[PDB]
Amino acid sequence: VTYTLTEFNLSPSLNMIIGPNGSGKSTFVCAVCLGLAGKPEYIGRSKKVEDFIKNGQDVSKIEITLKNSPNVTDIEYIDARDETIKITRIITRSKRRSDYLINDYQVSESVVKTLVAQLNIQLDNLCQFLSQERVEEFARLKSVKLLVE
Amino acid sequence: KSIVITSNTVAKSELQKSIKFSGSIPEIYLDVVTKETISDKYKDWHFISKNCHYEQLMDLEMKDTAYSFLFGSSRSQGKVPEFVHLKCPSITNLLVLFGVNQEKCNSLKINYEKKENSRYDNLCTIFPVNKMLKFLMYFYSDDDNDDVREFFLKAFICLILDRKVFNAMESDHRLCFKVLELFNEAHFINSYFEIVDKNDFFLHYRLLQIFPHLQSALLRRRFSEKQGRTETIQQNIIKEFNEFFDCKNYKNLLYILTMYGSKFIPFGPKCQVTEYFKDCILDISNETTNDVEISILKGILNLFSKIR
Amino acid sequence: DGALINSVLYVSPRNGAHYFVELTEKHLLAFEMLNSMCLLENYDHVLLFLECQFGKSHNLAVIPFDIILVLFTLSTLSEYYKEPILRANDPYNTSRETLSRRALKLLQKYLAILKEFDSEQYNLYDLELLRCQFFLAIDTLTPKKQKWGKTFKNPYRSYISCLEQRNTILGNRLLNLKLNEPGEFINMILWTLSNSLQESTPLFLSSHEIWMPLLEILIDLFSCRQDYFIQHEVAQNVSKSLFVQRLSESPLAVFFESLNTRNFANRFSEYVFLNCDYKLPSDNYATPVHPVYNGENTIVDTYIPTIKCSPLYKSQKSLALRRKLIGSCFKLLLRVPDGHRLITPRIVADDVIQGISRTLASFNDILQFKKFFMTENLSQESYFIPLLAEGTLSEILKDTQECVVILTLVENLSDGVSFCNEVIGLVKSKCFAFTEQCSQASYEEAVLNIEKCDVCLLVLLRYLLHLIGTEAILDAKEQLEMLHAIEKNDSGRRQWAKALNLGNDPPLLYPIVSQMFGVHDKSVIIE
Amino acid sequence: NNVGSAGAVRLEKPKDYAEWKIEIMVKFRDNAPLKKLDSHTQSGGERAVSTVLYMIALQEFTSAPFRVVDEINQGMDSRNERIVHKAMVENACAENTSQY
Amino acid sequence: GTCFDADMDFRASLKVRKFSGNLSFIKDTKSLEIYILTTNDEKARNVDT
Amino acid sequence: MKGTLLQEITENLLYASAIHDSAQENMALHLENLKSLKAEYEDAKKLL
Amino acid sequence: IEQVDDELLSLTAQQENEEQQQQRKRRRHQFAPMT
Repeated sequence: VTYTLTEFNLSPSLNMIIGPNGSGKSTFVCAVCLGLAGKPEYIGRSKKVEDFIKNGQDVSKIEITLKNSPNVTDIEYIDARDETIKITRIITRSKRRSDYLINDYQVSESVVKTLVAQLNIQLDNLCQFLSQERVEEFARLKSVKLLVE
Repeated sequence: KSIVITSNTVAKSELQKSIKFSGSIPEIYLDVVTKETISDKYKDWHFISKNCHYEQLMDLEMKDTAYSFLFGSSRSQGKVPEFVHLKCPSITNLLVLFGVNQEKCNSLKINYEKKENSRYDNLCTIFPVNKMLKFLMYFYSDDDNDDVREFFLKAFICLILDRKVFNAMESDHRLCFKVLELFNEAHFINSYFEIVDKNDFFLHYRLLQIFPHLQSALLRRRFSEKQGRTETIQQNIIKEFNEFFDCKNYKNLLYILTMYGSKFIPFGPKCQVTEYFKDCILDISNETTNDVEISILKGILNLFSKIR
Repeated sequence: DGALINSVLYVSPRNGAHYFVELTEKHLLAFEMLNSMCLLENYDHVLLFLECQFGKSHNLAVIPFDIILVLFTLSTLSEYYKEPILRANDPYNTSRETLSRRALKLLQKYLAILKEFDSEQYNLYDLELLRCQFFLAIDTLTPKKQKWGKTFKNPYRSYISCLEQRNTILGNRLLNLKLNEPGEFINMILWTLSNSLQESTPLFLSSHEIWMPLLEILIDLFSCRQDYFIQHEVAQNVSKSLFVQRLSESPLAVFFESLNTRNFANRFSEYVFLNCDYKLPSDNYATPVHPVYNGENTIVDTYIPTIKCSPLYKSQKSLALRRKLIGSCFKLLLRVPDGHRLITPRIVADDVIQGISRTLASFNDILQFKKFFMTENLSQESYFIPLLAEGTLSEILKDTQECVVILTLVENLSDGVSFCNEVIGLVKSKCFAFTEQCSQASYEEAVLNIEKCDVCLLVLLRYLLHLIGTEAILDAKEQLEMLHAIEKNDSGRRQWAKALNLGNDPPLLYPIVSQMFGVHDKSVIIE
Repeated sequence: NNVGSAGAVRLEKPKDYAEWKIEIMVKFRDNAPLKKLDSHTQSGGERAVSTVLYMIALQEFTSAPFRVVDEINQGMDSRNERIVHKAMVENACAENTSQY
Repeated sequence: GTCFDADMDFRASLKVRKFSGNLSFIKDTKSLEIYILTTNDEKARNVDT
Repeated sequence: MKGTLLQEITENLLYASAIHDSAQENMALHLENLKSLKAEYEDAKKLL
Repeated sequence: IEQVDDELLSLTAQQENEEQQQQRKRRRHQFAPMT
């Protein structure tokens, strides 16, 4: 939406994005989240796949590159000594399936999901990812929930 | 041998039994209600003593909100008869729908012998006051005999004096002011004094809270010059103050709240009547073992003396 | 307009206030007495001082502005959750009424006194002083900058205010201080609008006992302040560009500045109609709402809720409050010069009209729709209600019929003949007529759209009667042909009434137009 | 410390093991007494800052490469938001930190 | 009542010197605080000041 | 407070309140002893 | 503690005497109208 060709650079220490809500910045962040084996209903928010897809364009594409270390298994085309993991998510209207890309190779969502699991990063858990519904849930937080976490 | 807890056990129990409410009713509410012994906050005149017929009243309400004319209801043309007579043909049926029982509808008076002016709240749900006043205005019918108008007036007076209606009453008494303007003010005061006792100054003060502009007129009905022989109204006020002071009816004496502000007993520092009242109040007041009404009178009289 | 806006005889304008009125000896003593009593937490005698001389005298006892703020805070101490505190403060309930209820009643009665200047009933100095006090309170209640989520200045030097040394009344923080926080004014508005239709007893009690009356009072006071600002604070003649800048500083501009959000149109449309029957479009994010004063959402054990309100009553009151909010918005907007647009609030009349029309045409319950469009006083709401009616009608015709016929009815309210001709054009186009493309299965939604269409046209027709009366309904053949075309659409709907898709009769507006200006079905039954 | 408040995440351990609970000490507001975190009693901005800092504390121990926070920099009173931005700056001063 | 009378009489007494003040009785501090505003300042300083 | 004769009132009130609290505690103790005597005398009535 | 009960009874008797003294007092002002 309003961004058909965009590139973003992210600081190694910490990142800041400035922009009004609804201008695509939240859309871009959600696209980045969905790229790494993410689904709209697994982030504690409403699912709108058509919002990501550009109105008129068939396919919307997000690419995310991460550092690679020899501590994660079930990878395609990428060696352990390699330092690059490229994960691509595409959303299209005609096709309804979970197909991701690892270094530009088509895979099921299971492979990317188990990779995300093996990177010690979690999407459903509220500690790693914080959303508006999750902010509200933390707002009224009981000691039992603290013990549980 | 020990079978009761002070006198609260019987009072709390028999308040709990006649409670007309389907809920929890925590024992803390019963304890705070039945252990007053100082003020009569929880004992008041309750015209509505049964749960309102919610379904039929809502039917009347959806009929009233949307209908053919969709215009202001005129005092004539029967006040949209076509559905109101199908639902509630008579004003007594409407009052039954409101929650008044048939026995009180037949005799629209406050029975002071049965202590109907001092009853615990029955915790009965009431229908909103404005819509009730609208349904009652639907039965005004100016063009009829005097008996029907008198019954309507007395029913309205009983309704507005109800504790629940007064508490759930709106800030602006638009419908109440309309009903009052339907009738003559002197006629209204005469009917009101037919309903309530003449020395029941608590309901006098409540009425003057509802309709302050009646104050002077009410006094002209309580201490009327012709009915007071050659004595003036101020002399009659002094005599009534004396009799309440000697009888030690300090609550009725306090509900002073009715007199002040009128032409006879005005606010101000230089009035003689207020000085005499305060002189007697400071006579009785001991501040160690007294009725609270004495201190309340002292404070109220001081405040009214300061008001210029 | 009235004297409330154009009575400046006794004013002594200052830098902070232009409505400022100096105190006289009697009013100075009254102010001192009220503040002294309020210092001792003797709120019962404050209310008794105000009530004992209300309506019993020609002269008026003016409430000081800080006492007005005290009463505003007292109105938030509802019995249903503050019964122990109120009983502790006043063990001998000599008035047989809660402090909250008495304070609220005094506020509403004095607002009624202020809204009309009876110079014969009350002398002009007291009325101007009361206006100054209310305006000072409102100016102290300026909203903070909107947040997604200076102490006290006394203009009078003749007395020490009670609010200088305190910020809470009975454990409740002062209303101005609570609302002079970044995200609390919008929070209060959303809270009352959401709980106005709640079936939960504590939330509905919070809306019905505390916040809807207070919001009514605040909106009325802000409207009066806006009128006074436009009358005096502006520089009369202006280059039409400095006037927009001054309007951006207007009390209503600051009022709605705490409601700007990101997109004023859609967010405002959702805000006003929060917790209504309409389906939420485009999965708008839910608006968090929290109680303003601690445990507003709880009912104390001692209090027993013994009042029941029918759904029609609650819906009517909520929709009336929503209309008041929208009317304040349009009152601010209509003063904006054509071409120019406001700087600080990014608000446009067309955007708000379209958003309200989108939310109204999406109502799936007709009761709330009618409650919004049924008003007891046509002249009061005459400046924005016809616009909303025509916009909702246009949108309904757009979604129901592929050919959107342009509606000029609002300016056609000037000439009844033009209005009737346009009605004939719409009905002959079959856009107002019941549409054949609608299927049997989806008959209910089509009925809903048609009955909303009829409501909008009925509103416009009532406004036409209000502006032209009943003079040439039959004298001009155009209005007669409009009535006969209404009968033609009656026959068109009756076609499917006889098609027997459902037993329920479709909405037919011939009897209603007959009752209003159809001369009781023309000559069907008259002759 | 940047807030100028003292607080610690204590694990109260009664005799029953399941009755062990978590206590958070609050000092950002002098009026607010030391109590468990809750939305209604405390202000929104201070509560948001406290929970954000609690999230930040449980980051170095976790092996997640980074943490994601949404609808956070939206203003909290322009003061609590300022101090939480200062805390974020201080955390970013340390190297090998998670990207937010 | 007593504190109200004392407060009002103190306010009326201070007008002789063209001042404006008030009494405040506090049970938390068990103290009586006098606040006086004279001609020069614009804030009611404590009477000890 | 002393000159306005409000200090003596508060002194008497607090003395009476302290007496009331102590008497209430002793009243609870008396209730316990009375129930104990009730049980003992009920045992005596069984012996009778 | 029997001394507490004795103090309670003494205070109650003092209150009884005080309320009797209050009950004994009458009105002393006659309200001469005069001027």
